[PDB]
Amino acid sequence: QVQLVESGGGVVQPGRSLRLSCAASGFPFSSYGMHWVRQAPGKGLEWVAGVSYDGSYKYYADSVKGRFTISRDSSKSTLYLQMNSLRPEDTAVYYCARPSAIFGIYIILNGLDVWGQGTTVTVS
Amino acid sequence: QVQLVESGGGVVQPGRSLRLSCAASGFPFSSYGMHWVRQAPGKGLEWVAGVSYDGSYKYYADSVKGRFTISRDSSKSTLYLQMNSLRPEDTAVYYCARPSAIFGIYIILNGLDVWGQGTTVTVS
Amino acid sequence: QVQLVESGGGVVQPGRSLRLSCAASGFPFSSYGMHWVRQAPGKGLEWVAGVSYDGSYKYYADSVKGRFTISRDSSKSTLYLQMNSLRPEDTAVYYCARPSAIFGIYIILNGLDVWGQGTTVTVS
Amino acid sequence: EIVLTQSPSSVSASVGDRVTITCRATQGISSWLAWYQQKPGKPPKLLIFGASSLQSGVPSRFSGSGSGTDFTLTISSLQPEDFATYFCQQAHSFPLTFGGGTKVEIK
Amino acid sequence: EIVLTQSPSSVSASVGDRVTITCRATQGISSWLAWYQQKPGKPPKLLIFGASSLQSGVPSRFSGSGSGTDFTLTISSLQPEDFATYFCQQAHSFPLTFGGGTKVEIK
Amino acid sequence: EIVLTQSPSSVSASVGDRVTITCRATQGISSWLAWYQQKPGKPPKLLIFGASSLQSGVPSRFSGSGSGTDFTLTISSLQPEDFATYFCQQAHSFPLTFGGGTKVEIK
Amino acid sequence: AIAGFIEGGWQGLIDGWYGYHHQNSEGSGYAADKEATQKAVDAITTKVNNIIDKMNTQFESTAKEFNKIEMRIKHLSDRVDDGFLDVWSYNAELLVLLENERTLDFHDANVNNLYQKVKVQLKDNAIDMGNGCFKILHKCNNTCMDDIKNGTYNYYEYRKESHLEKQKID
Amino acid sequence: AIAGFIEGGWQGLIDGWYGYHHQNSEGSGYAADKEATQKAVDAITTKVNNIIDKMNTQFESTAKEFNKIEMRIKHLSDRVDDGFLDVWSYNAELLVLLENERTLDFHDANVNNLYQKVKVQLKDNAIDMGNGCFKILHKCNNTCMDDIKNGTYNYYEYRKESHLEKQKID
Amino acid sequence: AIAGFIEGGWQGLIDGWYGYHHQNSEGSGYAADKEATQKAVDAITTKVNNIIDKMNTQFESTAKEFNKIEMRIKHLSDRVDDGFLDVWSYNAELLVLLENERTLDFHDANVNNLYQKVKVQLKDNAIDMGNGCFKILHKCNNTCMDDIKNGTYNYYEYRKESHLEKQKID
Amino acid sequence: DQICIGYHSNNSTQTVNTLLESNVPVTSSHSILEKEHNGLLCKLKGKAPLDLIDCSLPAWLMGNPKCDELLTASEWAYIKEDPEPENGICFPGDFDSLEDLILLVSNTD
Amino acid sequence: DCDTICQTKIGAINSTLPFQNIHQNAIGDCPKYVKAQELVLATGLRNNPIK
Ligand SMILES: *[C@@H]1O[C@H](CO)[C@@H](O[C@@H]2O[C@H](CO)[C@@H](O[C@@H]3O[C@H](CO[C@H]4O[C@H](CO)[C@@H](O)[C@H](O)[C@@H]4O)[C@@H](O)[C@H](O[C@H]4O[C@H](CO)[C@@H](O)[C@H](O)[C@@H]4O)[C@@H]3O)[C@H](O)[C@H]2NC(C)=O)[C@H](O)[C@H]1NC(C)=O
Ligand SMILES: *[C@@H]1O[C@H](CO)[C@@H](O[C@@H]2O[C@H](CO)[C@@H](O[C@@H]3O[C@H](CO[C@H]4O[C@H](CO)[C@@H](O)[C@H](O)[C@@H]4O)[C@@H](O)[C@H](O[C@H]4O[C@H](CO)[C@@H](O)[C@H](O)[C@@H]4O)[C@@H]3O)[C@H](O)[C@H]2NC(C)=O)[C@H](O)[C@H]1NC(C)=O
Ligand SMILES: *[C@@H]1O[C@H](CO)[C@@H](O[C@@H]2O[C@H](CO)[C@@H](O[C@@H]3O[C@H](CO[C@H]4O[C@H](CO)[C@@H](O)[C@H](O)[C@@H]4O)[C@@H](O)[C@H](O[C@H]4O[C@H](CO)[C@@H](O)[C@H](O)[C@@H]4O)[C@@H]3O)[C@H](O)[C@H]2NC(C)=O)[C@H](O)[C@H]1NC(C)=O
Ligand SMILES: *[C@@H]1O[C@H](CO[C@@H]2O[C@@H](C)[C@@H](O)[C@@H](O)[C@@H]2O)[C@@H](O)[C@H](O)[C@H]1NC(C)=O
Ligand SMILES: *[C@@H]1O[C@H](CO[C@@H]2O[C@@H](C)[C@@H](O)[C@@H](O)[C@@H]2O)[C@@H](O)[C@H](O)[C@H]1NC(C)=O
Ligand SMILES: *[C@@H]1O[C@H](CO[C@@H]2O[C@@H](C)[C@@H](O)[C@@H](O)[C@@H]2O)[C@@H](O)[C@H](O)[C@H]1NC(C)=O
Ligand SMILES: *[C@@H]1O[C@H](CO)[C@@H](O)[C@H](O)[C@H]1NC(C)=O
Ligand SMILES: *[C@@H]1O[C@H](CO)[C@@H](O)[C@H](O)[C@H]1NC(C)=O
Ligand SMILES: *[C@@H]1O[C@H](CO)[C@@H](O)[C@H](O)[C@H]1NC(C)=O
Ligand SMILES: *[C@@H]1O[C@H](CO)[C@@H](O)[C@H](O)[C@H]1NC(C)=O
Ligand SMILES: *[C@@H]1O[C@H](CO)[C@@H](O)[C@H](O)[C@H]1NC(C)=O
Ligand SMILES: *[C@@H]1O[C@H](CO)[C@@H](O)[C@H](O)[C@H]1NC(C)=O
Repeated sequence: QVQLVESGGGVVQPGRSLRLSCAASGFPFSSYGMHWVRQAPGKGLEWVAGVSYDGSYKYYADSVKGRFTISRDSSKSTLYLQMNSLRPEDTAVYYCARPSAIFGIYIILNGLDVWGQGTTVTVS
Repeated sequence: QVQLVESGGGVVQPGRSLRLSCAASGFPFSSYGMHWVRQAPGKGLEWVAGVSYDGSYKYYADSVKGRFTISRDSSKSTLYLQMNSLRPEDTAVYYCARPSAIFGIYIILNGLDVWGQGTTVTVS
Repeated sequence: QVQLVESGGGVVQPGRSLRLSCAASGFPFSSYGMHWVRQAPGKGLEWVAGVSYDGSYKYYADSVKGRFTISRDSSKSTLYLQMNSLRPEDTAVYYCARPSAIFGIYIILNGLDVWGQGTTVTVS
Repeated sequence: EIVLTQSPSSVSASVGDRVTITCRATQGISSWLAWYQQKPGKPPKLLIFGASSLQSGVPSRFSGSGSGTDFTLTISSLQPEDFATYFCQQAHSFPLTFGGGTKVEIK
Repeated sequence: EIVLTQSPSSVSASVGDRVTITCRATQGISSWLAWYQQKPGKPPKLLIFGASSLQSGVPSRFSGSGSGTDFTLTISSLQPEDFATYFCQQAHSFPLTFGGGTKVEIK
Repeated sequence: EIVLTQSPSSVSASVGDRVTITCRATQGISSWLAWYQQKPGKPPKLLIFGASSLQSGVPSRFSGSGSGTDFTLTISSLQPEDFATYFCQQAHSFPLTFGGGTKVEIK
Repeated sequence: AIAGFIEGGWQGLIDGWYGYHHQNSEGSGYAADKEATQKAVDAITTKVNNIIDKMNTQFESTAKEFNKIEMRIKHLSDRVDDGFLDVWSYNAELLVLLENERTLDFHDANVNNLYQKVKVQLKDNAIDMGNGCFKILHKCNNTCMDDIKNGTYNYYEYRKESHLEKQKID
Repeated sequence: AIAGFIEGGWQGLIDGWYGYHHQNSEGSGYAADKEATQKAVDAITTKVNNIIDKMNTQFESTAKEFNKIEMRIKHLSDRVDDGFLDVWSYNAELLVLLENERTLDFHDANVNNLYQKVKVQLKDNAIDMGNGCFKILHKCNNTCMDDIKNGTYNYYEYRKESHLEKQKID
Repeated sequence: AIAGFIEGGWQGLIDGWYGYHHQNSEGSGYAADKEATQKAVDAITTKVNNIIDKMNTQFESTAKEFNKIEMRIKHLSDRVDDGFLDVWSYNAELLVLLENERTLDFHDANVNNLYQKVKVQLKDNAIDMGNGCFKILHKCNNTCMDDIKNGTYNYYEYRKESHLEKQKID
Repeated sequence: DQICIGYHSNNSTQTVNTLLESNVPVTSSHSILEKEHNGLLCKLKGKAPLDLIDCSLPAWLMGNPKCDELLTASEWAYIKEDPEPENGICFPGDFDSLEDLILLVSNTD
Repeated sequence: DCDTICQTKIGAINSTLPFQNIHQNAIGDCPKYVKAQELVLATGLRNNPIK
């Protein structure tokens, strides 16, 4: 019942823009912070961005700073990642991950208990 | 050996004044706060006034505010209740009660361990 | 291996000056405070002066105030007591004593664990 | 003002019965409750202070319990000299207030 | 940035073996470490959080230990379904960082 | 100035005796008392610090007790080498002060 | 004259555990913080009762006799009671030692908590003397003193008067 | 509107145990002190685990049967288990009672420690309202609020602006 | 350069547990609060001795042998010692864990208590830097530094000089 | 002009475990658990034990000829016996109530 | 030729520390037997020196 669904990935030329969507259901989406984690083909996991539950605070990895913008829609229970000035090194499978809560508080810095199947972004 | 003695009650016309006296003996009267508690015939107990050990602080029920004045005499070990503008609803048996001490401190807010026989005030 | 050595005592006329030396070895002399303790012939022990490890703080008994000056040399691991305006009542055997450390901190106010053989000052 | 609601207003029982009287407060008074026994024509007598502590010279068949809002006075085995009216009094803050009262009477 | 160094980069073992994977951090991350299991084509699965706590629905043969800088993930008795790639993730501070990864493969 | 009053000024005893020496302070010095043993012509030797702690290399027949104002040094079973003068020293505050002294001598 | 909690307790504070002393034009006197005394009295009473009432024990028996040729079983019974004697004695000693130190710290925290509440009310309308007392930089009549003890003192009401008194000190 | 820790907790603080609430021109909101929450979560988790994991026990046995003419030995076994039942029950009760009181004090100290850090940063560029909130004597934009929560607020940067706002209050 | 207790301890403080560091025209150096070190050393020594000396035990025996046909009695003796082993081990572990946490808190309170005493002496003749250090708003010569460490610093003596230095900062 | 409040630090590598934290470095510590024994059999409060050489307790008490005779009045704080004594009950037969007898004779004045 | 207040069959425990993990059985004035590997009380401060 609790699972995320990514969408919006595809083949894109260098320098263009994409917006990813992460549709959440089964849990109080507006209580959790959210993260985007990408994985290049054959490589490891890289965290790119994160946003607080109310969207007031946003954190970005240096590799996507100034080009990626995270955001969320409370009424649609959806998380977004706007990706600008795309580069071939941005090519990866992009996951939206939910940080685990503990002691009943939704801490954004924790392990990631829920992931979606991921969406593929190919820049070439 | 430890007991109080009320006096000064009697039949009084409406609007007149009375002063009650509570003679204490057997205990350090000047260390305790003191209270006056009245009981209308056939009714329950009503607290009317209280005074700290040194007389610096005084507390009154709303029903007697501005008309009753509590006071004490350290040298005579006597507690007083000056009753002005007496009304038929002031008719009651008036007791002076000693709050219980605990842990060696004479707290004014506690149960009442010592009572006198009471004095009767009839307003009609 | 750990022991002090006093020197500089001798026969001296009233009003003259002497400087005592306490050569320390076997221990980190610059971590301890130091004290001078004198004993008149046939009498008890009297503390006269003390100095902190870095020499910044100095303590004197009233009997030698303004006439005695304590001091130390870090490079020579030596403690000094400059004695001015000597009086017959200053005649005593003079010891330099090390305060004991405890819990790993070199507290100057403690018992004295190390003493030298002492040096004799005779004022007459 | 903290109001104390005493239940029942009265009860009838015989000697050796177990009698329960409750006192309900509008707000938390922690442990500052007192229980009094009053025979007609006589001043009240302090039985329980601290909502459970037995006053010196009071038989052990009188017991009190409770904390915060609900309090109970229990007479385990009634005696002839226990037929009287009982009041609960709060000592949390001024004004001092009493319960409506409970008369224990023979059947 | 806190960097997590995972050892070994890969290891080969058979079913029933005991497998040890270590994760080393440049600075103290207390207990904020996570372990993930990832089969090809599938998202990572949370196995261990708090560097030792077992995630609900994960067999008890997976265990984690460590605090501060050095952490260890142990599979006591390997199973056929345990052949995958394993990642350690820190949760001490932003940016979130992962280890290089460890593939457990058949010999 | 804190003054230490030592009692007795002297005492005579034989080998194997139990010897008690007391040290009285004008004000609370907590535990900062020391006991010293001094043979003629020699510097004092530290026996007890902290008013009870035995100094390393000192036989267990020497013991000290006390706190605040009254302190006691006890030699359970005297030995030939224990005949000397004993001093109590406070370490609470400057100026450091000593007791009058106690000579233990043969009868 | 008259200092605060830094230099010790008050023999004049008799109607409570914690309180205040004041001096202004209209007089002086002691007054207990009744509510703080109430809250601490409940805590201390609960702690003592918990240490006492939690001792819920099984029925104690004195049947510890074995026959003449079973002295080894009697010794086992003897050392069983010795073991529990050592366990209860050691735990009871350190329980009292630990709780007594914490109880004294509990009173210190309560006293300090009254001192902080008054300090944050007066702000810079008063000067902290460092002995547990405050030097009010304005006239504080008996109503003003009661407002401080009730937590209803107004900073901005006496602010201008205090400011002029402060610049005189400067 | 909106008060601090003196008057109770916040239902709006959901992403941490301890945090802050702000209001300026650009808006308002809650924000948890993530690091302080991290440090306290480790402490509480360690305390519970220590109380649980330290119970390293010998192998428990149910062989407590003696023959028909050895009822006294059976009674000795019965009272041995009664003794350990009393020991463990009493120690377990007071362990939970003591630790629970200390755990609540632990949270209070952590909350007070955040309050002191903000107080010493703002110094007199703000007025302590006494309810756990501070009345900034200058405009504090969203960057300024983040600097306070990160411990990088500069006293001398807003010092002149705060001084003029203070003398108006005087 | 040179910060206070907020950022950690001092390797240069060797003559005491708690102390001060100063800097003025005449130089700099470390100095231990000897009296505070004295009071804490007594407390720690008493705590260790109480944990050690309170272990007043009955005479320990090794006579735990029963005959060949009394193996059940031997098992009862075996599990009796197992029970006490579990009781003492668990209590000893949590005793050390609890006391160690309290001992570290004890040192923190002592350090904070020195920081509060200096803070209330300097009042607003100094600026709290937030790192355990104070920025004296006036010249504080070596006599002045000793007065602060002895608790005899006078607020009104340097008050005018500090006020002029403060308005420059504003 | 500055004054700071600080505390003591050193190079001690000692760590202690608290109820909230593990392996906390401390400037000094004190162990309350004795982990060492001298590996010797000693007197107990200055009272010597009884050494059975190579004889069991029943053999020594009954006077096995290969066992040392008690020639003089003696005392002992405890009885030391070899794990597998060379000289025991030389003439086959059960020694009754040995465990009870041990309680009587292990510590004598 | 030694004297102890506590004796075990593998060696003497001449100690006044309240606990010991040496041997389950002993004689005399002895510490309580525990299975703890270490019981270390903190006496000093947190050793976290400034860099
Ligand atoms: C053989 O020996 C054993 C041990 O001594 C006896 O067992 C004890 O029996 C007494 C009485 O039967 C028990 O005490 C009772 O416990 C009840 C449960 O208490 C728990 O729950 C309540 C809430 O319901 C809590 O308040 C309490 O703290 C406990 O957590 C109570 O409900 C009983 O209350 C009675 O007393 C109060 C006044 O004290 C009255 O107000 C009540 O109305 C009620 O009358 C009571 O406290 C005790 O727990 C038993 N202990 C054990 C170890 O078994 C046997 O009775 C004895 N056999 C014989 C024949 O004497
Ligand atoms: C008869 O009954 C007894 C009592 O139940 C059993 O004895 C227990 O046996 C278990 C397992 O053999 C013991 O547990 C082990 O303890 C080892 C030592 O632990 C200490 O040291 C480590 C650091 O090295 C500390 O972390 C720890 O807290 C202790 O301070 C551990 O090294 C073992 O670790 C094992 O488990 C972990 C996961 O839990 C793995 O990661 C490890 O790799 C390793 O596999 C383990 O914890 C226990 O201590 C014994 N207790 C007693 C009282 O003896 C007997 O086994 C039993 N007999 C039979 C035949 O069943
Ligand atoms: C069989 O086994 C038992 C247990 O081991 C032995 O009993 C112990 O005997 C010793 C010595 O007889 C006891 O120790 C003594 O306790 C006395 C009372 O102590 C309490 O009161 C004092 C204040 O008066 C407190 O300071 C103390 O903390 C206690 O609260 C002390 O007065 C004794 O002091 C002696 O020693 C000190 C130095 O340590 C000297 O300065 C004194 O002058 C004095 O000589 C002493 O401490 C112990 O308490 C007993 N324990 C038990 C459980 O009984 C038996 O002795 C033993 N039988 C044989 C034959 O050996
Ligand atoms: C109670 O509140 C729930 C949300 O709060 C969350 O869950 C609790 C258990 C804690 O973990 C808290 O820290 C979390 O923020 C709701 O899901 C639930 O419906 C509410 N229940 C009621 C009856 O209103
Ligand atoms: C001691 O003081 C008594 C009055 O103090 C009261 O009693 C003590 C026990 C505590 O409860 C304290 O809080 C109370 O205020 C006098 O009655 C008594 O005479 C005095 N004794 C002497 C010897 O002076
Ligand atoms: C470590 O430091 C030592 C000096 O420090 C002193 O000793 C320690 C044990 C504590 O008591 C501390 O308070 C003292 O100030 C040196 O003697 C030693 O050589 C140093 N060791 C190393 C390896 O550098
Ligand atoms: C105390 O001050 C207030 C403030 O103006 C005033 O209203 C009140 O009358 C004063 N009371 C007395 C007794 O002067
Ligand atoms: C005292 O404070 C209470 C709130 O706790 C308030 O209702 C009351 O009016 C105040 N009274 C005075 C005289 O300050
Ligand atoms: C906040 O204030 C700083 C200080 O001048 C300024 O640099 C920054 O632009 C301001 N931000 C906004 C959003 O006004
Ligand atoms: C927050 O504080 C850290 C130091 O802990 C510092 O490195 C960082 O630059 C600060 N960032 C902001 C936005 O204040
Ligand atoms: C320090 O200042 C005081 C205050 O005037 C002065 O009396 C003293 O001489 C000064 N000391 C030095 C060394 O300047
Ligand atoms: C230090 O303080 C003491 C009081 O504790 C006082 O008697 C002494 O004169 C002071 N000395 C200095 C130099 O401040």
